[PDB]
Amino acid sequence: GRRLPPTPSKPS
Amino acid sequence: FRYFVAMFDYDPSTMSPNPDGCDEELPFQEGDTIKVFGDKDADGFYWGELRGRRGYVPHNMVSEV
Repeated sequence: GRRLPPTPSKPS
Repeated sequence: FRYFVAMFDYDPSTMSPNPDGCDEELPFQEGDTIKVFGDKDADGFYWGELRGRRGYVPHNMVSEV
């Protein structure tokens, strides 16, 4: 259904 | 209601895989605190409010306090 964006590179 | 803190900048116009995300997904910068109501939905999104506006928030972008 609704899609998630990709989890990126690194936290901060 | 729970608070989550944004770990990433998020602009649904340019970053959301959902062509409707611009009207239905919340925009946020890192450090923003989001009022989340209820639980994560099956899609992986929270429901919440930020700066008087409500919309959907991807869980992989925020962390629960």
